Amino acid sequence: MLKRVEIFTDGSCLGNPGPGGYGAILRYRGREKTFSAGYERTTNNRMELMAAIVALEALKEHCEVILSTDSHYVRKGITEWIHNWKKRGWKKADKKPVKNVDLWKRLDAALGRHKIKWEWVKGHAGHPENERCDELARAAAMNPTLEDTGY
Repeated sequence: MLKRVEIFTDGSCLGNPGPGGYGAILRYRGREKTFSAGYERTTNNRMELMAAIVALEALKEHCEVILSTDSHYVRKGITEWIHNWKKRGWKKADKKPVKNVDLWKRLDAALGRHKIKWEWVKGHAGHPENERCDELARAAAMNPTLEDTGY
């Protein structure tokens, strides 16, 4: 049996664009590791991606990951858009790079390192870990310390 890990994420900004943060919880054998950081200026969607990136990258080895997140953007990106972005060389109609290509590629790179099983959440209600990520993200966004160089 391969290591089984649970990851919960959430990201948000105060206004959009605006100060933002991400919150993620990694659970393995009952133990829960928390991750959070705030940026001076970014977007809601970039933070949603960042939360998943940071948590996944913390895995030092290949695992079976159960990712739980509430994000229409990430869901649409992973389940539909991404297949077309790759087919089109990550370039949009104006012949410029797809938005957030930097984070999308970083996330794809992280995803490919494990066996992922996405669980799309519709409202944090009934999902305590995700609510915790939401508060973790908001707390970081209110006390930023990083710059989103990619933004």
